[PDB]
Amino acid sequence: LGTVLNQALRTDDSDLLESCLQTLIIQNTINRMDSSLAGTLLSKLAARMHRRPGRAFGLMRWIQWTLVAHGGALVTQPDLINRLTELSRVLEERSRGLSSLLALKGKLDMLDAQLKYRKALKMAG
Amino acid sequence: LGTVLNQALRTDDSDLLESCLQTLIIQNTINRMDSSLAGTLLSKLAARMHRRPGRAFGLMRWIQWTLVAHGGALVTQPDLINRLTELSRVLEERSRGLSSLLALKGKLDMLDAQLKYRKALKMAG
Amino acid sequence: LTALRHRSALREALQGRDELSVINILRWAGKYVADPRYRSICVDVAFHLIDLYAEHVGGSAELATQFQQLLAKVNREVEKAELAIVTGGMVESLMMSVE
Amino acid sequence: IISTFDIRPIIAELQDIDVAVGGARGAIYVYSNLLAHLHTLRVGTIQPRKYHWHRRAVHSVKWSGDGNYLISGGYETVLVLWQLDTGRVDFLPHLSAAIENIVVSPKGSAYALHLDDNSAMVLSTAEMKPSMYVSGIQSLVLGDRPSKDALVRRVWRPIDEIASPLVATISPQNPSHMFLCVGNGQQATVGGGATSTPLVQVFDISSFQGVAKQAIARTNPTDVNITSEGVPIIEPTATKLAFSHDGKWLASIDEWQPPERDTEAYLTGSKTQSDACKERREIYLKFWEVGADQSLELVTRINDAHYTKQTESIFDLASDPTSARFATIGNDGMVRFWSPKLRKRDGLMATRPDGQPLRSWSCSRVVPLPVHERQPYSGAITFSEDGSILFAAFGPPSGALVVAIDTQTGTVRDVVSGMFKGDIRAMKSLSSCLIMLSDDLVVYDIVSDEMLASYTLKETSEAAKKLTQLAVNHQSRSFALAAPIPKLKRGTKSELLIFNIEDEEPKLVKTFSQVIISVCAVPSSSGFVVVDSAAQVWSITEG
Amino acid sequence: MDRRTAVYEPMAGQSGRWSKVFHRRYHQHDVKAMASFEGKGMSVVVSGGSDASPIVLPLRALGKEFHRTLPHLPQHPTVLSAPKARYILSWWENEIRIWHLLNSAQQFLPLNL
Amino acid sequence: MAAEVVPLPQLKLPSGPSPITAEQRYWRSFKKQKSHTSTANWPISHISFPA
Amino acid sequence: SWKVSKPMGGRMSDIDPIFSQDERHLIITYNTSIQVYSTEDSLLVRRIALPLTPSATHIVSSALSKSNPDYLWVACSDGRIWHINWTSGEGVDTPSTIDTKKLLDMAV
Amino acid sequence: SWSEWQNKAMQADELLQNNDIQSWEELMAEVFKPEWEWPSSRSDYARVDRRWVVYAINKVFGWEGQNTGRLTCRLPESSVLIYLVDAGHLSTSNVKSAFKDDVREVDKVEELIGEQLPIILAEVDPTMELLVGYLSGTQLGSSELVSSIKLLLCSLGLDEHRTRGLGIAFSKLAACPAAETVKSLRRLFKPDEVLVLLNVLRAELIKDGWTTRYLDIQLIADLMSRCIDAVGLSGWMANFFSQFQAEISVALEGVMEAVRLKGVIAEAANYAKRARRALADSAKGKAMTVHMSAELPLGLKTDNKISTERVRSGGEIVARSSRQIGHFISKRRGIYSIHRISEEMLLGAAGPTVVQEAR
RNA sequence: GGGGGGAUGUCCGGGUCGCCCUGGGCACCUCUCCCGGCAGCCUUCGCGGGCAGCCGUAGUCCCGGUUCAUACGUCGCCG
Repeated sequence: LGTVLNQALRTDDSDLLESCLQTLIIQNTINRMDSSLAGTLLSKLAARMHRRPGRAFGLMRWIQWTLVAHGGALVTQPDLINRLTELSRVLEERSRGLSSLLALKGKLDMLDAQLKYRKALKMAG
Repeated sequence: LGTVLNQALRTDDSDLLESCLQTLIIQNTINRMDSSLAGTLLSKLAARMHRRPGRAFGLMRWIQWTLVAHGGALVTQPDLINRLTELSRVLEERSRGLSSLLALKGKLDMLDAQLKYRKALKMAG
Repeated sequence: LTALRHRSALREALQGRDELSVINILRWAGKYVADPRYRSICVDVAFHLIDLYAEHVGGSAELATQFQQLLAKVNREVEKAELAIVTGGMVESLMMSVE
Repeated sequence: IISTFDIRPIIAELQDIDVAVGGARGAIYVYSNLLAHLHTLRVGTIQPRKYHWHRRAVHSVKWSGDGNYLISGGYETVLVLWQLDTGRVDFLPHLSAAIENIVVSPKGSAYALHLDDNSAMVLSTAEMKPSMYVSGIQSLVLGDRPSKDALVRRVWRPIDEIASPLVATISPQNPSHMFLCVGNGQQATVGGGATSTPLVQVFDISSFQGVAKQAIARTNPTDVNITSEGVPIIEPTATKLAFSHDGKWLASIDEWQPPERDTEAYLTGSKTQSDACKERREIYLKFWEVGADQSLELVTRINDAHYTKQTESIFDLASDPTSARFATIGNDGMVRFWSPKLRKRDGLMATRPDGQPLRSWSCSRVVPLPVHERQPYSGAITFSEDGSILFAAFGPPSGALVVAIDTQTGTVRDVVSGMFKGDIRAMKSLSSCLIMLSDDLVVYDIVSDEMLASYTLKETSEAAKKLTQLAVNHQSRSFALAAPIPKLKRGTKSELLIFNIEDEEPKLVKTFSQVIISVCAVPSSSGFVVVDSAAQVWSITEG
Repeated sequence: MDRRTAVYEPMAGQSGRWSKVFHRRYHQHDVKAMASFEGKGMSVVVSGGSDASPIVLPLRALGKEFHRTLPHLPQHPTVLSAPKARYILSWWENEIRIWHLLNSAQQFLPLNL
Repeated sequence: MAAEVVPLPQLKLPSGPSPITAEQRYWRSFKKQKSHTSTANWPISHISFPA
Repeated sequence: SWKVSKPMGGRMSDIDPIFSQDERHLIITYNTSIQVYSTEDSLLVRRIALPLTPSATHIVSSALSKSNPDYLWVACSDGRIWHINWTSGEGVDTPSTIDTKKLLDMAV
Repeated sequence: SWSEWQNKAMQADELLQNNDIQSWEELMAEVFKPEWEWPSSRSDYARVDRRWVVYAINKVFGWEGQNTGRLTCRLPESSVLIYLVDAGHLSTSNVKSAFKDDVREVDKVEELIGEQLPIILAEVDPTMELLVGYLSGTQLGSSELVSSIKLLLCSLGLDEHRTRGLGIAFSKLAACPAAETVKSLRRLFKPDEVLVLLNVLRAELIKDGWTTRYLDIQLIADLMSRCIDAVGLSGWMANFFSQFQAEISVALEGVMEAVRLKGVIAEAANYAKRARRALADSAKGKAMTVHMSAELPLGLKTDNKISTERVRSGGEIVARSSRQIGHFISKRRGIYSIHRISEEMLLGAAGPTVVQEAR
């Protein structure tokens, strides 16, 4: 899908981006993609990130592999730290609730347990 | 192994505890165990916890299932919050480094990537 | 080490190291990151190591393993840090039912 | 730059001189044959010998005795004896602070050392046990001569500054004895910018002499004063410290952190250096048993006396006047009640070799505190005079509130709010009234549930705000305050005010020639005793 | 051998008590030999060490005049080249070494150097 | 009062709620072991000593 | 009703704490306080206060008298000089003004 | 001034027994500094005295002594009351000082106060904008808070002030501590009401959208946790809870990976910034080492420019030399490079163009 | 850093088409004043104040490309 991404990014497509981002080969495409288009990709993926906070599971692995392959491509064209600037601003957003998000987690993994347990009483009774 | 645990706990064995704790059936044993012995079990497992911080993967699942089954058994004999007291003191210990442990994690998952990548250059080159 | 942090010198103590030395210090720090009695100092000196010797890892792969193996243990240390506080809530939260 | 010098004559006449200069660069030049170099348009070459030991400023170089030896005293706490006939240098290395001034006796037999932390010891030469000792109040001083080492723009620049009240107390069961926190010396303490007072001396009020000394935090007197970058090393400093009701226990608490100029590589995202040292602070609570020979012995350190996801900076501590009970409030929101029990694991009693049991204190009770936040707090605490009830000003900015809690039970008796215009500074109890200072100053009775006294203070700078403090007498029901009168410098005047409880009038108005640093209360008698930065103390008494 | 040089003048007055006016760390490696010379308006001492750098010191102007490091390199330049062949070369004891550059500069006007 | 050179003492790290007490150290300190076997593996009825 | 004690204690100045003749007495200069100790017991025998009262004036220099011993000259930031005699307190109330711009140093 | 205020209090008692509420209310307006125009400012109110506040609230509210009395509105339609709302004096300590006499025998006083008051405000204002104002302004305890959010559940379980009040009460109860919250909830709530607010808070999380996908927190954390424990075991005598903790797990793992990538990108960003700096000075000609290729060098080190100052022994500072600077420049030169000199440099105008090998 | 200018090189509408300009992109040298630190001198006990100030960046006759570190008192065996 490498040329697909190249085309879609440089033409600034929307739905082509959606088609290739619905889905290894991912890594191969990020090996074979370009640099400047990858930074623009970074920009609109932080955009999708900011727009709907639903799934992280593919797209973080994506930008992982961007910084894998063409990480130093932003070192090569380092005027776009203003692209890199907002990602800091973007990824500091999703750290927000974590400052006490676990304080939820335990009392909820508490009521998990007896509800598993009184359930684990239930077929026994 | 339920009677095994019962015997070993009330006799305060060491190596019997080791034998049964090397290893589902775990859950069945914790269903079929007793109460007061389970609290003493809790005490020496927090002890092992404090003594060597190597594996959490079985023993946390163990004490999970203790609080599953005979969680309210400590509600039944609630003079032993002093047993429950140190676990707070024990499990606040292993939370220590987490206040910045991730600050390690990323820069290390950074150098992961290109080392995967320049490796992923390597058979290609 | 805690004295060599008390006096701020841990930088200067670290900077004069070679490859084999770095490996030994690395394997040590990896060996003791687990015990929360001193995880503070372990992670700090590891920070200085990464800050001060991460340049030649492309030259020497053997430390890159230990670098990975450093990462590798820690990868399993956040889980222990979480799995504690997973049960960490549980033990505190029984305590509010007893009354 | 000439830091000092000392002459030596060459002889019913004077035939030549040789004069020695010592410089803050860390050098000691000596000039050898002056009178005939200079008596005779043209003169020959002259060239000092250069003798170089110290890194810091030599405070005082003096010719010795015979004129065979050149002795020297410096910051780095070490008195050098230059051999001057060989090349060698033999030296007395461990002093408690900077060697500030030396003089050589009439015969060569004695040295006098004015140790920079306001003391003096007379040595005999080459026996080096101090045949004589006289110490002073050891406190923090607005010193008149600015410095010796601050001449050449050092990395951390020395500023004669004061940033905290001088932490101190008076001892029940020995009212002649005052405990007060101190550093290696004044100059070494204030150096490094921050306060570094990991030490106590106990000092007599009746006869203003030294009595004794001991350590609290980790101290390395045996060590280099300076990290190799060129900076004085900061050493842990005990914020709060108070005395037990019987006269048997002493609770210190120390905080320390790395320097921001060290951290420098812990910066990850928005991590800044203040953030990082603030993360890596250590806060120890140290429980002490009092030896009636004025000695301190540990019973128990607690490493994290207030914990949340980080160690919580601890606001204050207090002593139950009725019983051996200590009290802590910190950054988490919880107040902890500590009590001495016996180290006894399973019935057997662990004893010191005489058979006496290793008593150990422990957090007896735990209370969370009600918080009421409208849209970085603080804390202050005090028992009643009769005990049984503890009063906790918990301190979010201007919105803050005090809570009164019984001691027998952990239930909240009372809670009062709205009584502070800003950040709370401190709070004490008389027999019915809570006196409290934030930006405002308020006496408020609680059994009447009514504010009695209100005083707005004139606006000053934040350092002055930090340096104001108060104290109550508990024998005559009377309290008092202390405040400088408006960046802090040398000549700064303070006023103190004696206030009785029932009236609004200040019962004694008096300013002082300098800024008064600390007020303390004699438990046995009425009155107060005040410590003033130009290091002198005096008492104040009714009657 | 502690790469140090020290300088001596009599303690004036009583007889033959010499003195160590001062010392300095001059070379980079240690000072294996040095010899004096004084005359025809010139008063120097040459210290040659293991770091191959003869330094001249002003004998009578010491503490008063800057020392001078000579080059450790031979005055004859010991490097030659065939510009037509673009062959650079030099020599010492018995080995004569030759490199080729194969390329211009403007071609490169990084990864290929 | 030339304060003496002392090496930096080691720490007293915080101890968890199960240290081997002095007594358990004692009964571990009954150190050396020897297993004398009986005749023909008879089980051992009774041992004792005078006073 | 309440009363203030006289200021006591003091910080040792940075001036030479002079020996006596016969080495038995050490004479030290605190700010606003000159006091003499006997060497053997390390003990005070005299505390001679010196009233300073002009924001920051300080004891500048002081020494034994080289013509006659048991005499102390002392001089402050402003030029006020006392010629007291130890073992005694004679001369506190009788300074002498030197009329300087600013008195920086002195020796006898 | 005590006598003066006591006489003023006597005059207001006279205004009360004359039932001259308008003139009395004007006196209150003068004290607080009918028209009664407002400053559009919760914070910018002038400071008043506790004696006038306490007399005001004593005048406004009522008590019932039967071993357990009851606050009541003696004047339910009062701009002085709504000023007490917007000025946030409505505290338990205030009303305690108000009724120190009759309540000195009563116990559990904060609890009865916090369970009585916001209900009384609610029946005063069914549009409850006064309620959200009281919530937003007054320092609040958890009892008051649970009773208020209960009132909000009655209101719901023209349509924005209520949601605003939900969020504000949520933030405040988040600020509250655990034990007091939990015991208050267990006192004043019923498990079904708790199920309703569970659905509320679930809806809030999924409406923030932590699962509903990309191309397709801490506050509520402390809340939801504390409430379900505050119910606890005796109440629940399933699939709802399992799908609940399913999406909860999805949420927390999204958080976890979010932490991972926040880390890696903050690294990359700071490196990029120092790299931009470095390429700026390299284009300037300060002849450091910058990286060329499209790949990250492992050691993210941007070789800084030399500070013009130096730290000698012992701790002093002076100026670097030009000379020692040139020494360090010689150090920073690599093994091989090209150093093109231009005619303008030969003229003394421009600077050089250098290309070093990739070290 | 900002605010600004004068000048360098550049594309896209372009313009009678040339001097370049406006609209977008700009990176630089130069000038400007407010940022941070430094030093002197007069002032005043001090606090402060005034004065004309440099530097915030690069490569030298040589050359600061330096100077610089904490005592003895007593060793060993085993408990």
